[PDB]
Amino acid sequence: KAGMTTIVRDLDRPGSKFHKREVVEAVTVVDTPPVVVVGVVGYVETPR
Amino acid sequence: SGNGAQGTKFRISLGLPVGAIMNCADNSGARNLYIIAVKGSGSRLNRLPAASLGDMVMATVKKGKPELRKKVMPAIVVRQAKSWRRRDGVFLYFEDNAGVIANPKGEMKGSAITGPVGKECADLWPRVASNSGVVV
Amino acid sequence: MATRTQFENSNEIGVFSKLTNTYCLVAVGGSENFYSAFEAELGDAIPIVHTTIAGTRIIGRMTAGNRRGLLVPTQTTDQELQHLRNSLPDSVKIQRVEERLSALGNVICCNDYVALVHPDIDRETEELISDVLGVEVFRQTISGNILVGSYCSLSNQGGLVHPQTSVQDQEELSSLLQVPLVAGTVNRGSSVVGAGMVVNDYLAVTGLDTTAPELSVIESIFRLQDAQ
Amino acid sequence: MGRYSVKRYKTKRRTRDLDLIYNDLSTKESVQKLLNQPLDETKPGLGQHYCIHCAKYMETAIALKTHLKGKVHKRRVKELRGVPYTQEVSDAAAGYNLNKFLNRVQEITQS
Amino acid sequence: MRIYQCHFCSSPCYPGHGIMFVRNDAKEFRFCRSKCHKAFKQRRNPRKLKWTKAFRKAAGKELAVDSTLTFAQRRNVPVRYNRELVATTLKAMARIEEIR
Amino acid sequence: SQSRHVAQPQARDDVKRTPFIPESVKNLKKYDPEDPNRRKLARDIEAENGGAGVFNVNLKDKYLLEDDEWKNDIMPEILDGKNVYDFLDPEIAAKLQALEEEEEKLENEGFYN
Amino acid sequence: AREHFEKTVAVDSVFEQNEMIDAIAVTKGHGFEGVTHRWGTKKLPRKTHRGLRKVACIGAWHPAHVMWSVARAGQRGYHSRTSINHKIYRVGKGDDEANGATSFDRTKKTITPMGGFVHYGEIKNDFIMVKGCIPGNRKRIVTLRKSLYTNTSRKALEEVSLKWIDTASKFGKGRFQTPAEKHAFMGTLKKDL
Amino acid sequence: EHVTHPEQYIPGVLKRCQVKHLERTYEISGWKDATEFIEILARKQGRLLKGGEPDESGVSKQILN
Repeated sequence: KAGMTTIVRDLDRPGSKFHKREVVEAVTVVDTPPVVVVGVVGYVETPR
Repeated sequence: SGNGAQGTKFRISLGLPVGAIMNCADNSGARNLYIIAVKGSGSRLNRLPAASLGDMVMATVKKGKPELRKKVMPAIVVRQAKSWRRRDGVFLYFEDNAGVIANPKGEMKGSAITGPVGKECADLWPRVASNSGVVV
Repeated sequence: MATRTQFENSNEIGVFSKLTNTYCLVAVGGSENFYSAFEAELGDAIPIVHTTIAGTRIIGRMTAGNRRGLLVPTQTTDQELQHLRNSLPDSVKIQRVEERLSALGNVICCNDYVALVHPDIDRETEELISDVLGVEVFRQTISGNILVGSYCSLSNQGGLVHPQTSVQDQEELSSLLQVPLVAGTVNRGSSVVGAGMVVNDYLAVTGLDTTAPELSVIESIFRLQDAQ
Repeated sequence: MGRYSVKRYKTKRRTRDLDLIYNDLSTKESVQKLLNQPLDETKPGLGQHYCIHCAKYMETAIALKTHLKGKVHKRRVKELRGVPYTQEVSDAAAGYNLNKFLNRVQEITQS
Repeated sequence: MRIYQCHFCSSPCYPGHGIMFVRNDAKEFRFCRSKCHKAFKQRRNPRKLKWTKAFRKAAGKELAVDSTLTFAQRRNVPVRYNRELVATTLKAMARIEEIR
Repeated sequence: SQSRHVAQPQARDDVKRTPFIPESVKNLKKYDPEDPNRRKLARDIEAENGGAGVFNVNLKDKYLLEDDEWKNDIMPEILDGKNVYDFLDPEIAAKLQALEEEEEKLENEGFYN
Repeated sequence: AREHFEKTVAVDSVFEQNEMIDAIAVTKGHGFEGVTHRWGTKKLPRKTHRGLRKVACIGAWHPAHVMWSVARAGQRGYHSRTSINHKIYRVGKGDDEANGATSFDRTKKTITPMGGFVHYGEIKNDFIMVKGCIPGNRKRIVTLRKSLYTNTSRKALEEVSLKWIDTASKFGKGRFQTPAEKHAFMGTLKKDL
Repeated sequence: EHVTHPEQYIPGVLKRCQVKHLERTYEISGWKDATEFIEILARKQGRLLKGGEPDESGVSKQILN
């Protein structure tokens, strides 16, 4: 989680009161560099 | 929402609790209104019913024309001193919090409104938008 | 050719729509039923434009205009103003007015030829009405009612004023407008007639709850029925 | 933020702004309206004795005459001589509607 | 959306920033930040506060009358859309910022 | 009961005031909801695309341009902190070129020595 | 998986824009915090003996115990939470400059605010911008999950059309989107001649 | 004291009492109406609230007492 910032969004929500109207939204920016696979785990399905 | 309200109303910050004097924007002869109740308010235990722009209240005319006082008529808040949010993000407020006398079906007792009227209230009440010379 | 319609179950047609001779503005909201109820009576003959004015659905009371041009309040965003320009052909001037009485629909009651305005609108705005809309302007009240646009529905044929309009005030306003004036109601006894309906020379749309005598007087004074 | 500024400059206690007062002073009709005013049971002195610049009411002709000799009245008068600070001024200062600012200043200076 | 300018210090008030005050005259007062809003509520003159752009223009700290500063005005009468016109507008703005 | 009127305009000036009805209106077919071939209203497109609240109306496909290929193109709002709409102006090339002439004159006159 | 044992997986190979995702993270920690704000219990009247920021009566004559349900003071925050249905507003690309630019805003800027984020550096990498707030504070590992069900709200279907991203500074009342804009608004300083 | 709008009962007092006596109990004269009888009395007695307006309800309470 990097932080938050402000977004203007051109809202296309038919049936809404903000339909076809720009709306300012708060958003969260998550820094996501690529993750690299290093292993496998196999799960069996047991009565416990 | 209420009777005569056009469509839904979104959240805006509540400015006017019960017991709040608010100006009379219309020309019905009242000079200020005293909120005794708020339509639509939920039942939280110690929470005072509070009113905001575009909300219909029940108000007594406390000062003004004696033909209007000692009576409890519905009112519709048209201005507000508490800063609320507009979705095209801006927090705004008016210099005074004011309302207009309306019959419970939405019609204005007065024939005009003086001073600005918030667009959240003009949009919600067609008879307010139709009696307001200044919107936003 | 008076028609009954309700924008999302409201008889105030003139709040949610603007109608002139050569275009029609209808608010954005919910479905297309209001738009289509204008389109049935107009088709593609004149442009029917969905629009919002400052995001509100009250475009009829916010904007003022006739077949020659359209005025929009200073609160209308650049996107909405561009939308109105893109939608309407160049024969219709569009102007954003830097004027206090932003609800131009309430404040200006005009047809193609003459306009009535709030008695205290700015001189610059009077001049801009005279230039853009191409009308001669009069500061008047509809029997003491300053919001002339809401209390007077007007076309080139005739005009309808709010029922408490005095007889000599009807006469004086008819002289100014050069149309016959009558004082009646719309939407079953509403005195706010400008908000209660939209009208031009060949169409009038009123709220669904208009009484039949009220349509009779509307179609008389506004000369809707063909070959009257 | 403190105590005094929040006590004095609430939107409850907000007084008349300077450009509005400038426009009140602009024409002879508005000023002659503001001086010869209708009686008003709520306003001090029943609405007579108005100081146009300060936009506040005095209780009597003595309190108005004493008001016109005080540094508060001088401070308000000095604040109003030039060109009122409107949104024209805050717009042109960033390169925006600069032409209307300029010719507004010319109109104010010539009238 | 658009950038408004702070009624006090002429700074850009982007969407979601500052607050606005509306008088009984429908005159909106945008403010970039609570600093300018509070200085306005306190009736402080922005032309005597040195950190405002109004002071710097009035005193001559920055250039006021120029050809580059006339191009940005509030366009009341709109124009129809045109990709060539708007692309020339974007190129124009890139040129005007450099020259100014 | 003695206790229980259209005002006419005595002419003020000789200006021709006449009603306007455009030709495309007068040439129009009156609507008939009983045709198989009547005009397709907006509800009809709305009905076959999802319903009242689901039909996302494209406001763009009905406005009038010099080219339908830029019917759906996005007009930019912001660039480097400037309102594009407020710099937007017909004949912007004319003012820009006058600015360029004045500026290269300032250069050749020696303004940034 | 065998084919992937040292290859990376980019974030756009898992999520994409206009998708609702779940955010699973341990919330921000607040330490030992009392009932008045750990549970929202009303403050007792002013200058109540033994204090006013505490729950007043704890029990009846029976069950002769404090129940588990009575609100008591203790640790607030740092709890594990699963917050679901966060609409993805942008899946950014690290190499792509103008991360923070859109088709309405042509400024050619990345989503990194001026001065970077506060208590977190730049965004040099791929990023996920989700609508609204997320459990956990900044710097914190979060797990983003695909939605456990095919959501039937119309929000889960909408295409998101950003007009603008606020890249102004979060370290103050930031008024500029780029250092270039700040410089062009200020003018030249005394550091410059 | 608990009468919420005691300004309305004052025309009742003017009905019961006589003007000849009421001009004398309070040294005031020439009221056209009760609603202004209160205000002329209050200005006479200095029962003006902060801001120049008469303490109209309180003077009405005193008149009823």
